[PDB]
Amino acid sequence: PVKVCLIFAGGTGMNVATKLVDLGEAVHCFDTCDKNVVDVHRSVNVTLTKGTRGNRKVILPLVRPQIPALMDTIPEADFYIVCYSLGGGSGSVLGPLITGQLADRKASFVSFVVGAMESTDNLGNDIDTMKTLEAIAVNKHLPIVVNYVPNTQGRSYESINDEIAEKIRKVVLLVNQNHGRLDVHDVANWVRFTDKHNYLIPQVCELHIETTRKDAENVPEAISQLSLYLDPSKEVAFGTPIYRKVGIMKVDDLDVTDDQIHFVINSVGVVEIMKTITDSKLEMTRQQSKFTQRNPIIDADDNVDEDGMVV
Amino acid sequence: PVKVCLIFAGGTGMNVATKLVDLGEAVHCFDTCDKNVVDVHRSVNVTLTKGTRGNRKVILPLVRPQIPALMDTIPEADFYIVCYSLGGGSGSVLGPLITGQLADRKASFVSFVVGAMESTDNLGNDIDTMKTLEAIAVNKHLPIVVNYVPN
Ligand SMILES: Nc1nc2c(ncn2[C@@H]2O[C@H](COP(=O)(O)OP(=O)(O)O)[C@@H](O)[C@H]2O)c(=O)[nH]1
Ligand SMILES: Nc1nc2c(ncn2[C@@H]2O[C@H](COP(=O)(O)OP(=O)(O)O)[C@@H](O)[C@H]2O)c(=O)[nH]1
Ligand SMILES: [Mg+2]
Ligand SMILES: [Mg+2]
Repeated sequence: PVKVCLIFAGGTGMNVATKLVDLGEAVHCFDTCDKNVVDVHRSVNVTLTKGTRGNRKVILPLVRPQIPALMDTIPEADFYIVCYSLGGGSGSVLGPLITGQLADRKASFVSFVVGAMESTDNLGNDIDTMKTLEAIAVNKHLPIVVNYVPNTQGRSYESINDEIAEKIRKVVLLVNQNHGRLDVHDVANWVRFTDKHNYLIPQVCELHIETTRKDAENVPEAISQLSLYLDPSKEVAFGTPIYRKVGIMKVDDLDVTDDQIHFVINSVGVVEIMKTITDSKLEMTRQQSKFTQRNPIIDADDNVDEDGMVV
Repeated sequence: PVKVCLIFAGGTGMNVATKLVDLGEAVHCFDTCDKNVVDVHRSVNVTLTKGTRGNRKVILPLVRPQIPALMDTIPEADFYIVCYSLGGGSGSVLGPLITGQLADRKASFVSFVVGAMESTDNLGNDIDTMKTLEAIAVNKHLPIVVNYVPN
């Protein structure tokens, strides 16, 4: 198995992938067409589904039978990262289907998902995709751990994509197997926390990636925590998580970007996130909903034929 | 399927087509006679209905049975553009009939339609043709999306 396999789906996933092409063979991209394929993608894996050239209900029956074929192109790995938009038609279908397959592999993985906010279609898709991940968490009895990134009004997709790529790199660093005290089994039991803590409920959880003790301590109701420290003198057993582990980073590890990084999983935060999306959409729809069309310009007097022709 | 097929109907459609002849094979023109056919049209498709050499009620029964024949000359495309005057007799009949057929293809398309303003005949035709498009939108359960340009 490789150390980590990175999986990207849909346009948003393709776009984020462009920022991670230096990871090469470890990167696997999937989409239903080539609208988002650019030259830099030659450096990574790209697979497009057949017969599929925004509506998830339409895309699902077309792509479902192809999933096994997609999975054969994804090597066995010690950890996976999955990335896509919750709000489109392709990423939000391919992403969760592949995620279900990773759960069947008994894999350790996290996802980076975008809350798209443009339209009621985006918002509806966001809701259905979050519900999808919840259903998968239940059906596979496994936490589905996601770093949720909302497209906040006024912020460029470029900016958001940059932030996501930088977080993905921290996870790639986390799982690089080069830290003192930190095992592949330690990582597995961090993210698959219900395996050994059977009294906990598998569900959609959030991943919070923080670079200070203060920010990490402020994650509410933390369930499972992993901390990396460059200066082992700064290690402090803070917070109240059920599961906690620490790794010591190496100063000659060129990928070490920060002095300490905390990866905190909780789940009592997704609620609000969803509420904000529902409330925001409601307000927007209310302004556009409150409509009142005018009366028909044609009366029962006009002679209209079967094609609606009035001659 | 081609990327886009452009369809023009009636005199106004023929006239607009002359400005788009560089698009060649993608352009398909239809009329009931040749009053608006000029040399540059050789570069595109032109089809004239049979037995039809301003009154829409008169033109409709003549052209309706020929529509299937017209549609066979229009390739399957990923998108269509339709263009005609709302206010004459030929464009405002051929245009919407072809539009109905495109709806049956489950096609994606938009139209460019002209609001003719010369006479009460033009204005009456404009009204009846807009109503036609509304009836089609309802019957085919599809938005009929038009860029409206008043003279
Ligand atoms: N953060 C971010 N959001 C995007 C990007 N592209 C599109 N979006 C938003 O995500 C939604 C889904 O787009 P996309 O991922 O391309 O859809 P898909 O290809 O069907 O999976 C769009 O409607 C936008 O609101 C991107 O590059 N970054
Ligand atoms: N914008 C524009 N309007 C036109 C043109 N030719 C005619 N019209 C107006 O549109 C009406 C219909 O003309 P036309 O399209 O030739 O009728 P049709 O051949 O029966 O479809 C005329 O009565 C004019 O008011 C044109 O080239 N451009
Ligand atoms: Mg797409
Ligand atoms: Mg004419």
